[PDB]
Amino acid sequence: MSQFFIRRPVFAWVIAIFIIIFGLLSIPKLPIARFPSVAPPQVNISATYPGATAKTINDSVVTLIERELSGVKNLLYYSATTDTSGTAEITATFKPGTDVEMAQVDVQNKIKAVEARLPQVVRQQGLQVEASSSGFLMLVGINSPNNQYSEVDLSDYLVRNVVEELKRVEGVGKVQSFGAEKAMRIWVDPNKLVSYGLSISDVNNAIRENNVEIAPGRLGDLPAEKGQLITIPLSAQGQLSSLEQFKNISLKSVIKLSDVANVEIGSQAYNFAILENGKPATAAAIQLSPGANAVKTAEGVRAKIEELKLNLPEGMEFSIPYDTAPFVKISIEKVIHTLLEAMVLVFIVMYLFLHNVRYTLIPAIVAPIALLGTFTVMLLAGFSINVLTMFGMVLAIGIIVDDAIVVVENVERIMATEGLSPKDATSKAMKEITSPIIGITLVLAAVFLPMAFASGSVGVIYKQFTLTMSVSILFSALLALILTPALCATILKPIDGHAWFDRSFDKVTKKYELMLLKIIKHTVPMMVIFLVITGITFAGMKYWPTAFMPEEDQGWFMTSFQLPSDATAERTRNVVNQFENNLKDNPDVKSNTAILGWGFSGAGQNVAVAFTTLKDFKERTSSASKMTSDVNSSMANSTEGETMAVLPPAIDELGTFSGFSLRLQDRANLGMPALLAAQDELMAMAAKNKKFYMVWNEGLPQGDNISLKIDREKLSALGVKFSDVSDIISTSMGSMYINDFPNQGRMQQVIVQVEAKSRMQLKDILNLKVMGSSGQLVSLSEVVTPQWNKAPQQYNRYNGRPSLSIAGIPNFDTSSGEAMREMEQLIAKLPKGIGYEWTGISLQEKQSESQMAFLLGLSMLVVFLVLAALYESWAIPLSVMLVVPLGIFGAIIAIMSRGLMNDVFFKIGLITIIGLSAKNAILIVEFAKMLKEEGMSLIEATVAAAKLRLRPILMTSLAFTCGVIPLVIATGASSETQHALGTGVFGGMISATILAIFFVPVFFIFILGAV
Amino acid sequence: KPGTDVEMAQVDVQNKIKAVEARLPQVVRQQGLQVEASSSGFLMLVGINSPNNQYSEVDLSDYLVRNVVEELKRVEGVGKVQSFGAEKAMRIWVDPNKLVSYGLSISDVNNAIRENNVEIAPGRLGDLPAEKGQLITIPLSAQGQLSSLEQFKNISLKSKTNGSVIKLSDVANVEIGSQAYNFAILENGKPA
Amino acid sequence: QMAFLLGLSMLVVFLVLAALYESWAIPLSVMLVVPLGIFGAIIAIMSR
Repeated sequence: MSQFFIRRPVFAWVIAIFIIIFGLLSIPKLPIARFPSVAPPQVNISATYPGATAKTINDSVVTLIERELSGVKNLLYYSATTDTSGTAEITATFKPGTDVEMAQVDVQNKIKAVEARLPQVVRQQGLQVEASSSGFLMLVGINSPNNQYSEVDLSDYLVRNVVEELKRVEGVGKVQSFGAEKAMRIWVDPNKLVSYGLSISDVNNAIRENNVEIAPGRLGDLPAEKGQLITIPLSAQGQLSSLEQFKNISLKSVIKLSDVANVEIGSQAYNFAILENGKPATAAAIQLSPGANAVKTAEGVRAKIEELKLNLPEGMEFSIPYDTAPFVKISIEKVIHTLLEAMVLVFIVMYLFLHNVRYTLIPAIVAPIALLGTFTVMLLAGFSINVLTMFGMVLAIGIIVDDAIVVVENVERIMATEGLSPKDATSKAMKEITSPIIGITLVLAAVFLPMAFASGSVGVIYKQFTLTMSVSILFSALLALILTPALCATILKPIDGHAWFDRSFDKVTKKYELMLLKIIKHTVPMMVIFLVITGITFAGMKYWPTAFMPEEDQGWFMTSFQLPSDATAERTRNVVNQFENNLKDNPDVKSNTAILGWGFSGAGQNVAVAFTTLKDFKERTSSASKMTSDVNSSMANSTEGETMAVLPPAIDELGTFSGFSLRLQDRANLGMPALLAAQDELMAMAAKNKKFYMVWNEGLPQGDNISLKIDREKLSALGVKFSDVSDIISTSMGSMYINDFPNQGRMQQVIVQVEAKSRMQLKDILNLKVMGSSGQLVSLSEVVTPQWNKAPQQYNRYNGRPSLSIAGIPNFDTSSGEAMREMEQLIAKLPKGIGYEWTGISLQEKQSESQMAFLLGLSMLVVFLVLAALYESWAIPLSVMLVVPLGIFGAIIAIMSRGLMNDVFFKIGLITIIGLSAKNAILIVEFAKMLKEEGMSLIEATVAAAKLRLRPILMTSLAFTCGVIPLVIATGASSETQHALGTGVFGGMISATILAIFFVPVFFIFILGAV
Repeated sequence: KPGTDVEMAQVDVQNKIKAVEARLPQVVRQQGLQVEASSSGFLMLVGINSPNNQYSEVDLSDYLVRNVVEELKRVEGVGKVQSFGAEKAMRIWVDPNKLVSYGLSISDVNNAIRENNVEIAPGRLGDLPAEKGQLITIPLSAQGQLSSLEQFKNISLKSKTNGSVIKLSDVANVEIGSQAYNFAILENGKPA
Repeated sequence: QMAFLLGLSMLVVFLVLAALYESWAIPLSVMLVVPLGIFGAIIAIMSR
């Protein structure tokens, strides 16, 4: 009971101070991210076959792992993709909830098992098994305006002095060096080689022999002759270092390497380059750690940057062309200011409505307590301060201050119209509202929790909001039972000080009472208009575009350039430079970087990414959406290749609204051409159908490949061994490695490779003569036939079946399940041996996303049971439960007046307003029943209860509305989400208060007259 | 112990064997140590038979290990699928009498197959570092693997003492059998 | 962290005391005895 606490107020004070101490001790120890982990744990295997047709890599380095990687702990689905450049990556997504680490080790064990069947090169290159964080933490770039250091010098200095040093930093996961350390590049020349009668094996063995480390040996190594005293670790030195040293190796009369091969200090590989403001420079792509925060780690990396900025040589300069931490910090700090403004607005309206500060120090002293508690529980449950949880708190503040308001207001009303002492008045008020508050706690839980069990990323999104607000309202009501009684018993002083607002209030209350009477004279037309509102609510709810986490202006945007399938880097460089020159004329573009040769859809020589960032919102003259549209339009012309700019994704796997991702896979070994033709047929049959919106593929189009048929007959005739021809080809253009060599105190590499000027055209392959057995040497042309063909370069596997990705989003008037079954029906027409399988979000929306109706049913049942137990009557609960359409009415009317979508934020605000409306209705009908139990006529008992409940309802309503109004008028960074949550909650509040105040007593009269 | 977390215990075993994975013979290491939370009895025993005898047991064998096992392991619930039948494989039944008759050793046949069936990879002509003026880059390729009995039987083989260049079909019956003939299956007396 | 363990422990005892005897003076009188115990403790340690 609350009476006890009242008599022992210092007890409650302590119950509060303990919560306070725990919260102030718990806040600084909480991970501070923007959005929590939503994607399932994707263990990403990576393998590289340096220089092989994608079709060979798939059939040789992916089929094995495919046949073996399976049955591991809770593996949900595993996909694989082999690109042009010879890289095959396999994303295995496990069952939700599982741990990435243990399962990753499992995958490691499985991979270790198939290490033999793997070709030699793959084995020597290793099979990476990362944890797959798809978010680049930050780009640390290094440019030099003075041009004293070129692109290669810059990359060397980065990979030497900085990369290994950035990794020695708390929170860094992976540091992609988009460069390479200087390496002893040896460009051989096949013409002079053949002329000398040599071969690439000759030069390789010459290096590996004339350059080799030697095991040291320790003079006196035990056992030693009895007597020996002084030992010494005799070293040995056997790898050439200087350019000249390498340029003087006699192969087979004596012939120096400089005679047959040029030698220079190039790089390990020229895969990636980096343009920045036009200036060629280098960069390093930081990759957050799988399980760390974001803002703290990135700020620590910036500190590490400011530390390394001192020893930076002359000419160089550091830069951060992409940084996500400041936006995260601004968002969180923005939400926190919203909490503070909401609390101060509650304080203000409380002073306005209760006439003195003695009453305002009640919800201002209790609300923080509750919030503090929530923080503690968030720690003890593994949560993390983020926009989700913080929006939950700011959405819960209304309910919290509502309970506080109810208590204090009732204590005041009693203290004014009874002439009681604050202690006795509070005692009486708690006697009358001790139980309804418990019913409130139960119904709140029954509308919050049973909506926290849906599966999927969206399920986790919900879980955050739900668990945070539920723990907050539980603490709020527990406080309302423990502390507030003590507050209203001790802190409150007898009301004596009289402010011309009293007249206005009494006057409008009497007007409402008369109006109410006039309304309950027409219960049946009231019911009519109520069903009209319910229908209008259902209409807006079923005929509105549903979305997920709408877009925003994060300050930057990613422009991906995808050239044809046979283009060269230079082409890509031309496109990126044209894009850069197009963006030069804007004032909003602050920094513009471009990774020439990398791509989130796989690496290559025809793919580029440009992370263009804009200035802060303070000094902008356009929005990121307008800028991206301008970029797209300006790109669609004047250049070539699909170069499109795209806004950052709100959350992982949450960019396109309901863009179901399907995989058309084979099941009868139909072969790639048949599968491709069937997919084109399905794409046609889908473009021809309604209820769709731009069905499109995801794999690159076909590619021009070159198949070199080797005439064995001619080989055995002329006598050359097949091995010789094979080796000549594989060593004609393959970036072969040999061993290490010391230079500048580092162990750099020495790579042998045919000089680029002699391995570009196809005709050059013909100059690759080979010594024949008949005393002559034959050109490779007379034995190989180059046959062109068009084969798919992008190879894809899904659940061990050759598959093709197909993504699409449904139009208006179409739900998600309708589009799913529409696609199902469309694929069931395809020829035999062609199955389908959804994936990721699309998949979740089929397996366990028909639970929303089930969950809502569970919630409604529990709400009915709780109310029924609260009133011991099977008729009253329906009165309160009928308050849903009002709250929704407000939400929809608001969502329409601004044009937002039915996004998850709108739904959680809907839950918050539904809860508050149920609260209002509960208290109204409870006081009505109480007055009805004392012989007072229901016709006037209900009216009197409403007349009494008017002040707290308007009080709490105005408080919450004014407190969330910033979320509605917010401007600046991250204001989008603020809007998507404030418009809904604001309209909901408006309709809830203005409609419930009238309908809830009308509902009570209707129900109690119905029996 | 009964009721112990099988996952963490499997992890413990993985850790303990890690400390012993560097001492095992090289073959053992490069053959893998498959550590799995196991079971004793088969849940069920899926099989494929051929009542019309249109397919020999070897043909039925490959089908299950090339279009079933991989697709049956994904079923929620399938922990392991042990295939009592081996995938098809090009078998070279050499004849040591003829091997000696020409002067060769099985090591030689092994080298001839490894060389006339070599795997090549040219990469992609026009790869970085590109030359001033490169706007095309077709990913060329080389094919050096045999796919049919005809190509395997005609594999050259230098004759050690005499000089005659013989084919593989001279010293070895080349045919397609199963990888390993370890297990067989009798379903109701019929081979399957 | 020897200061926070004595700062937090002392505060916990004070809070519990105030809850138990519904006053702010009684827990002060109870807390005022801690330095005497620490006094002897320090005396014993220095002497030994």
